[PDB]
Amino acid sequence: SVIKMTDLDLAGKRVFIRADLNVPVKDGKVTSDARIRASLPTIELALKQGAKVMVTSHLGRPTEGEYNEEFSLLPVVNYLKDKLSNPVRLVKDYLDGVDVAEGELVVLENVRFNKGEKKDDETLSKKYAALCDVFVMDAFGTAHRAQASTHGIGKFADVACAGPLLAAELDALGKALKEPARPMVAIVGGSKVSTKLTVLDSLSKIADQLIVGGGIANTFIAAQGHDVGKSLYEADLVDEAKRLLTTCNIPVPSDVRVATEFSETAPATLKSVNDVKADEQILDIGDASAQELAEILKNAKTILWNGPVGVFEFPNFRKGTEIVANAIADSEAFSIAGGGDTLAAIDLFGIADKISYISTGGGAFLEFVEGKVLPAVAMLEERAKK
Ligand SMILES: [Ca+2]
Ligand SMILES: [Ca+2]
Ligand SMILES: [Ca+2]
Repeated sequence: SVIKMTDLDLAGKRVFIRADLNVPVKDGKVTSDARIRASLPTIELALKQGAKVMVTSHLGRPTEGEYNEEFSLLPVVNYLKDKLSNPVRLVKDYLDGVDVAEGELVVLENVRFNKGEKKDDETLSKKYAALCDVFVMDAFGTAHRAQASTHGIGKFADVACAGPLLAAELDALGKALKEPARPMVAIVGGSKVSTKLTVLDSLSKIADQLIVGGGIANTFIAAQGHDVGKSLYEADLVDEAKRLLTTCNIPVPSDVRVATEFSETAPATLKSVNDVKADEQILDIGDASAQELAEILKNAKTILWNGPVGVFEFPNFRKGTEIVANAIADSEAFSIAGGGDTLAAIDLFGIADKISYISTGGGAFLEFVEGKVLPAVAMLEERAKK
C-alpha cells in the first residue's frame, strides 16, 4: 500500500515529480513524445490545483558532474511549452533552492548530471527533499533502481507518494499477479532462459499455464528429448527446463519453423519438433502450436505477456507471434503486457488498444514479476505504513 498523489490537496504546495521523460532527442527536438504524453496528466493535475510544480527526469547517458547540452532536458521543456498554457522554464542550479510560483512549471535539469545520483547519496537526497512539500514518484521504469531522485528523496520528503502512472502500474500488476481471475495464463518469450529463469519460476507459482517462446522454448524442446540442431538454446539450463516441465503445465511447441541461416532473406520450413536437422535453427513455432496457444489464450481470464514466440523481426518467422498477439487481443481476458520486445510486437500488429494494460517498465516490469523488491516502491510502502 502506497500514498496516492490523487488523494492529496496540493494547493500552494511545492511538488517534486520524478517522471520518466527520457525521450529520443534529435537536433534539440523530441522525436518520440509517448513518455511526455503519459506524464502530462500528472503534471497538469498538480498545476490545476495551484501547486508549485517541479518536474525532473533522467535523460540519455551523462556523466555525473559533467554537464552536456546533448543530455539537457531543454528539448522536453520546449515540448511542454507548446503543450501547456502554464509558464514553463528550465532550471540548472536548484540543489540549494528553487524559485517556484503557483501554477508555473519548473523543469529541474537532468538529475543524472548530479554527483551522488546513481549511488543514492544521502546529502543529495536531502537537498532534493528540502525543495518540496510533496514528493511524487511517477516513473515505474526507474523504480527498480535505488537512486537519489527515485528512492533517497522519499526518505526525507515531508510526504512521499505515487503519481497516477506508478499507481496504475501497481494496480495492473496486482490484478494479474495477486489472486488472478483464474485461467491465468503467462507467456515468457526470450532468447535465453538463463536471463529469465527467475521470471519463469515466479510465474510458474501463479499461472494455471505457463507458455514458453523463442530461444526459451528451444531449451524446453531440447529438455523434452528433441534434437534442436543449430537452434539457439542453453544446454546448461535443460535441467531447469526439465524441472519446470515435469512440475508445471507448460505448453511446448509440437511443430516448428526452421531456417538455414539467420537472415531476413532466409526461407521458412514447417516441420515437427521430431525432425529438426543438425544444420537447422528454430526461429518460430509452427501452425499447429500457434493454434493451440490461441485456444488457451482465448479461454484465459487473465493474461500476462512478456516476449515473442519467434523472430517476428523477419516476416518469414512472424506468423507465430501474429497469431499469439491477436489471440491475446481478441481474448476477453484482462491482458497485461511488458518488455521492449513485447511492445514492439504490439506496435507491429497494431493491437495497443486491445491490451488491457501496457507496461513501459522494461527491466522494472520484469523485476516486479520476479517477486523482487523494487526500492522506490518499498520506500513508498514504508512511508505509507504508519
Ligand atoms: Ca506555452
Ligand atoms: Ca494543453
Ligand atoms: Ca544447470
